[PDB]
Amino acid sequence: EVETFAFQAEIAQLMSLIINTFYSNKEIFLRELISNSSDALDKIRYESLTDPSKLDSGKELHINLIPNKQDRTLTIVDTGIGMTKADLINNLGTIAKSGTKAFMEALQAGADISMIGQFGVGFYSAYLVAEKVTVITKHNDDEQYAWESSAGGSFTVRTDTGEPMGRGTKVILHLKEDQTEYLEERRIKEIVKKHSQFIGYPITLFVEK
Ligand SMILES: CCN1C(=O)CSC1=S
Repeated sequence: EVETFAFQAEIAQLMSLIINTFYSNKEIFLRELISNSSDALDKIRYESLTDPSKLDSGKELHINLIPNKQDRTLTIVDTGIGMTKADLINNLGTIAKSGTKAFMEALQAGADISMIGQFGVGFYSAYLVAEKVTVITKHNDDEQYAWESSAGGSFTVRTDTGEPMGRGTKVILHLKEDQTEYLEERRIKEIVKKHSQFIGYPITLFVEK
């Protein structure tokens, strides 16, 4: 059972802008996703202070970066609070609507794409480098879901039958054919050092075989 949904018009417009605009400083996508993971980690950590049983699905709070040249994917894994089915279909898009409006206004007034995270919609910068994004997520209060979109106005959600994650989010970037530099260890190290050096959680960059 795979459900297909339309993005709101404003969100679709934003992802077309990201895909079609000429903008060479694509590497900021990593900083935005790592920032999202850190936010999700902060949330489950704060919740656990008043309800320790929220860490029963995994006490480790961390971020893993996993390149795979064979599949041509870069995966950003966190053990943060995760997302419910309602988040995937409703809540994230509701919030993103006003952040997109503000970002798009700032752009025509002289801002640039690197400022996207100041507007709360840094996730869609993934389409600077990815032709398709698959998101696996598990929240304590819901089932494990796979979200997916190749842009083009629509996204899918299904119950995920793969390996159980426990709790957290896995963002799988299926990289565009000319963006495989973001599979290289030295390139990923450089970007993390430059843009994410003070994240308050361990970032482990896996190496490939
Ligand atoms: C975690 C992945 N993601 C967002 O951050 C906004 S929509 C979506 S799926």
